[PDB]
Amino acid sequence: TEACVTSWLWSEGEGAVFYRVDLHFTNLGTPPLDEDGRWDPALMYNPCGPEPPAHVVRAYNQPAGDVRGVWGKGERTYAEQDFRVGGTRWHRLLRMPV
Amino acid sequence: TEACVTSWLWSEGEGAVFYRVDLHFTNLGTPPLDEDGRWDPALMYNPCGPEPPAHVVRAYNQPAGDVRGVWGKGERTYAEQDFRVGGTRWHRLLRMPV
Repeated sequence: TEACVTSWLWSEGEGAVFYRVDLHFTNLGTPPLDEDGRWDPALMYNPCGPEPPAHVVRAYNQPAGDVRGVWGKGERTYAEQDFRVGGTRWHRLLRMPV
Repeated sequence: TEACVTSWLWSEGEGAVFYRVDLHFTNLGTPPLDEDGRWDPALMYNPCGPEPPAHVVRAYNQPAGDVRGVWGKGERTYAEQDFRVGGTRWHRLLRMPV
């Protein structure tokens, strides 16, 4: 409802799944530790749910090198990763603008 | 079919920022595929928008590897990654499952 980018994640083999991930960004102002030093209650407050299954989350955040860069409706650049975790091969697309 | 999970991210220095990121995961079931069996979603589907600022997106989508801290308690626990992107230091808290 404010600012947004998209990612994609999918697996191969039997039980292949396919996911679109929309990343909604909400500007919260200043970094949460002020010079006083009090904490912004916004930090870790009211996390959204329910959460995706554990292997899916793990797959989304697995460290992996970029195999190539792609476009991208509207010539929008994405970095692609092709990796394996938990015996399963995953493909991942991340919005990466210059 | 929907699931969601929340991240936080913030930079240091002059003009530091602080964002919430709500990652909305949508299961697309079995989408149409080409020959061989390949999905090309960056070109098939429209992305969400409008986009957040460029450098914020690059920072969130950066690889960073080194889990340097664990935040929060019990069932709402977060892994912190701590990294620079061109002279700017960033912190990114990711939900980490069980």
